[PDB]
Amino acid sequence: MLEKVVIANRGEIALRILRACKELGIKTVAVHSTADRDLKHVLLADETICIGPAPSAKSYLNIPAIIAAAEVTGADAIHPGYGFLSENADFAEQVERSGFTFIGPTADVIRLMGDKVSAIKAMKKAGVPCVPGSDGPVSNDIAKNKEIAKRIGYPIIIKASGGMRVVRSEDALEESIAMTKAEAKAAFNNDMVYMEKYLENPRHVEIQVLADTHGNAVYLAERDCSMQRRHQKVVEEAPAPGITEEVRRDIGSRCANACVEIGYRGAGTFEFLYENGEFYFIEMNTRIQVEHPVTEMITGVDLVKEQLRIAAGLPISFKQEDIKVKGHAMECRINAEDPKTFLPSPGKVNHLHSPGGLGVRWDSHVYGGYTVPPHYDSMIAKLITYGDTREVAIRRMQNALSETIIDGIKTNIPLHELILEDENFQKGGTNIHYLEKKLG
Ligand SMILES: Nc1ncc2cc(-c3c(Cl)cccc3-c3cccnc3)c(N3C[C@@H]4[C@@H](N)[C@@H]4C3)nc2n1
Repeated sequence: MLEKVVIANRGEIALRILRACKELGIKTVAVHSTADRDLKHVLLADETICIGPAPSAKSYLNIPAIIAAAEVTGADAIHPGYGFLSENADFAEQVERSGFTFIGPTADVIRLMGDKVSAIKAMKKAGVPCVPGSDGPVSNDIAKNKEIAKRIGYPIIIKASGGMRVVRSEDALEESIAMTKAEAKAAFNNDMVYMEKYLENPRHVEIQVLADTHGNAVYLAERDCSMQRRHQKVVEEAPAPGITEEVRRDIGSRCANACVEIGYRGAGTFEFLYENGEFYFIEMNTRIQVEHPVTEMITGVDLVKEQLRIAAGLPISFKQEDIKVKGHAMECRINAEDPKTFLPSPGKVNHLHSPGGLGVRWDSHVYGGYTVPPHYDSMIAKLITYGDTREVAIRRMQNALSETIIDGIKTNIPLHELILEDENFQKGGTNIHYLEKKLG
């Protein structure tokens, strides 16, 4: 099985992985930048290796330096966490070919679900409901485009398969496609674009799944990620309000079927749009996500532990029927940023006071005297609460945040406090545009 794992990430996720590894007696190699010598997970690691200077491009995206670090320590596997190289098939390919286990799916399954039209193909095939759309790439024959666009009706949206554009009227279609195409070739190398029916007030609802090398696959309810700001999630909860065991079972089961159809491997998320009682699949994340803890709180599954087990060729430690959703969980992403302008706020944390008590979980690499660096994201902590009901999780989050002291830098804690007392948020079922409007 796995005796030594390279942690090819940083911050809170590298510590989350270290904690999992230590619990299983798996030896940890922490690959780190110059600027990340002082990370909690790095100081707690069994072996450490500087893989290059502060910029992520010459460190955490340094495919050769990480593989090299695996070769030298005689590592068995590599955990890419989230972001960086986690969705990079070329990296996954270079890992498997160099004789190590990539903790996550196989290269050909990453490429497949990385391309959104071919991903959408798979989900239609598995009986999984998708957005009314082009059902494939759209051609430059614009007569044929108007036809599909007028079938689904306006507004429509044009997305890249591997930077999207809302079209409100037929008058602005022809140009609006050729634009989106030309941006992609110059940017993402791939001129391929597809149409969907643009949903104006959807909720963002994600199903968590696990698939193993034994042919088992499970769904672990959903998360509502609707409370976001310009493509950055701010609060997450599980389960998603309004969604029943009946609907959870159905679309949950269909995501589990799909995992097997495509020979999916490890932890993964099916993202959905949710409007007017109906689910519409949009894309799939082939990795562990930031907001995994809220799912852990309501299922008592250790998603990173199962990632390690699955990667070692073990079956998932439990069966679909052993999972029951109990209570409700909230995660506030605590960022070192100005709570109104969202300008990063790096520098020394002088005093940290973590909250605690019943139903309060604190996932953070930050400690008193830790300097939040400029070179990466602004996330410093994930504050997660559990309650028997949505009300208690919210009230518990409120008390937890007013207990949280972070001196020396600004945080978005005042933002979280605003959201948690918002009457619409308390009511629940706020769509994906709510936070932007409220900040007006
Ligand atoms: N057909 C259709 N209709 C509505 C959509 C809304 C979003 C979206 C989401 Cl899910 C969250 C936050 C913002 C948006 C979004 C993106 C572009 C324009 N308007 C809203 C959206 N997104 C697709 C992809 C998510 N990871 C990011 C944003 N796709 C949509 N597709």
